[PDB]
Amino acid sequence: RGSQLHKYYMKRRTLLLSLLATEIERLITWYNPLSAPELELDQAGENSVANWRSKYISLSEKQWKDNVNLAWSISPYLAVQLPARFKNTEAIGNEVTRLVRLDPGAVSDVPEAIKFLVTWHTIDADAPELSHVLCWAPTDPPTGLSYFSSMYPPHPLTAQYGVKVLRSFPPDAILFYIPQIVQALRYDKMGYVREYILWAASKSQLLAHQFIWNMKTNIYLDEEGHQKDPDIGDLLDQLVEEITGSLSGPAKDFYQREFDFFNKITNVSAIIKPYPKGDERKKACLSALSEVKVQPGCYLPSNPEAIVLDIDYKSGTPMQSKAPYLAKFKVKRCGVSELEKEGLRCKISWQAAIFKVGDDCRQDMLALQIIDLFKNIFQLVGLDLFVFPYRVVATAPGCGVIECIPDCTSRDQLGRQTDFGMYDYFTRQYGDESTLAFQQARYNFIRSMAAYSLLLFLLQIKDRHNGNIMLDKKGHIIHIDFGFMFESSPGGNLGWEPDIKLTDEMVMIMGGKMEATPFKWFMEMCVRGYLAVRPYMDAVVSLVTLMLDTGLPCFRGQTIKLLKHRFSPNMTEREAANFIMKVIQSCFL
Amino acid sequence: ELGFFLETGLQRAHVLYFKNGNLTRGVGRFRELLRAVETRTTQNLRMTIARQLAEILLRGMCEQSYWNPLEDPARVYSGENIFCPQENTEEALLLLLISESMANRDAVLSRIPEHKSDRLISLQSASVVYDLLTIALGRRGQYEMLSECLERAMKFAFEEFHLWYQFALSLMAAGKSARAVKVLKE
Repeated sequence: RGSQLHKYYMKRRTLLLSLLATEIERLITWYNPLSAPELELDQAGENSVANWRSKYISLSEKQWKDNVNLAWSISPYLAVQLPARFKNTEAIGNEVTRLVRLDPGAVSDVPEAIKFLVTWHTIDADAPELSHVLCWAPTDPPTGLSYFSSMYPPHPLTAQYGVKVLRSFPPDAILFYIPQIVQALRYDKMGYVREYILWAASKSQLLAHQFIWNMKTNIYLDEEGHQKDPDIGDLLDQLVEEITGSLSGPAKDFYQREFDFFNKITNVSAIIKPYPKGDERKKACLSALSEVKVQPGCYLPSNPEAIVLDIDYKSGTPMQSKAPYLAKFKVKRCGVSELEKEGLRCKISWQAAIFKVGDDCRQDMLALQIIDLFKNIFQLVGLDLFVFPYRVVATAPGCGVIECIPDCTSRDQLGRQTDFGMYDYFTRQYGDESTLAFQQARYNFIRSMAAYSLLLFLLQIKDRHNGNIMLDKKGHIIHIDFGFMFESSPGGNLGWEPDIKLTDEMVMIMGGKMEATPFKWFMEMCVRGYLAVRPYMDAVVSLVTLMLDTGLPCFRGQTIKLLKHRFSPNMTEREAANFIMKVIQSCFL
Repeated sequence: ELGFFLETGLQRAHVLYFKNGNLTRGVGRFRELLRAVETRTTQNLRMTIARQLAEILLRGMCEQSYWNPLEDPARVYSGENIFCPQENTEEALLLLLISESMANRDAVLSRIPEHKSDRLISLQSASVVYDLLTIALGRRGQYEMLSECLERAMKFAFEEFHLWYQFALSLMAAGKSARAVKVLKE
């Protein structure tokens, strides 16, 4: 019977041809971002591929669901990895969900297959059967925390799995993901999260300090603090009273010493305010700083991976403003586990710390988390982008500790000193454009500028004037003061400010003409970065969704819908490249 | 809303019968109690009497000492479309099934916020009812139904060795391997 084998081979030939065409299109799209008419390949093959794509793109709802059955008959893994090769049709997802529901035991790869079974219904909250999720491997923490948010109704099995996945990671990751954990208590009609917090605090040591420092601020709502929230405030009070006192011995002594030292170093700002501006305030601040002594075993909150050594008793310098001052420290960097074990028994540089009173320090924390995640993605993919994630920790209502970048050089001060373009500044500093150092400085400038422009476009950050950009010694540019984001916009939402700030001087740095080679380098780097950052939408959405209930002024309700749209999750690579190229040039002059 | 005299004045009479050895009268009293119209207030009493009947109905008689409820050794549910019990196993399994079906509803979901007595009582009731179900079903050799019933009760299990071990051992008998291996690892 030759017909059976004939069709048996023809179907697989067609499927393989389609997959190869898709892969070739993706690779040739990745080759060169721009059209680049100078570069070219074989013409007949490209024409045949385009014709085949046009032929197979017109399939109806039928003769495509049947393909899923054939793929499943071949191998379950290939069927699971089918929607990753994007097809603009929702029937594939429904068929895959039905097949995986019919037999869940055939797949045990967690990073993608778990989401095809967990959501039996998004919000309907019915049909509690055949759900045995007590065998899947651990997944990323952002996916696990999604079951305690508003996206899914509560269920004992999902909560149990979410608790299980969180208990298989080193303490440093949990320390990184501290802020989102506490907010899960609001929608925690269950209490597995409370037991997990108690167990984690009993197990580790620095985690308890981070928990108390974070939770002490969140009990109130206003900056100064006079109104406790009616939802979880009493629960927070009960938790904070329960966790303390349980510890005893050397751990209790270390905690007491750390808190006493921090209170002694913190009261200076409150003490110094009544004195007005002048030398009297500076000398009083210096005397107050000299009053405190160095206690071995202490550590800075913003950098829990270092041990302080001594205090410089002449670095006190209050700033304009509320009495915020500045101080310098000499610190030793050891690590985390060694620091933890050395804190119960008793490579050196200098650091600068900035203290604030009466201001919120949470939006900056969220932005820093997003920036660090983007930096990790860029470092993993293998590109060359530079971003500096300065740390920041909040410890009291309206009060926090902010790190300072080494060799601070504000752009506003340089502009006041010079009152000229930055091109003149860097011509005087380094020399003529024909020297070797100028090329490296320009390359670093491009590296920083591309990534920062992409981030600024992606996160919709407003209020970016000359007084916030920071310039280092090498040539990189660093943004700061991210208070306004998403929807908040000073001036009354006028909107005439472009998405990407591009003045004439910065264009002239890269030659001043759009046809210059450095401009092409910048464009291709931006396109490649945007293409690379796309497939991590779910983690960002999960991270940003869980912090809506805090009632920050930035959020206004429609953040998620607009944020998800800007990623363009229903377009091919070439279309996305065209879109990003169009949007980039629209902000140029 | 206070049932105070019926339970005493009825149970303690056949409790005295048990002290004396009048098993048949007590069985008849339990049957006429259970065959009556259901009452929403006495659902817990129905649970208790059903469990007490099931506990003794497997270890207190023989095959030839069994009789149908429709003959001797207010409104009452009746009809020809109903399922008439035939042997001890049939009615015992029906009673265990209905007790398990209703006992799942009254579960406290293992709340453990600060109190534990209610969850402990619910866990003990679930453990005893499922033990009765498995000992009743084991002697006939229908292991797939037993495995499904044990899998149904996995919602309560969080840190219990007994339920996980029983489910793992039941899985092997049916024939399934991969799930058995994973539960054995757990």
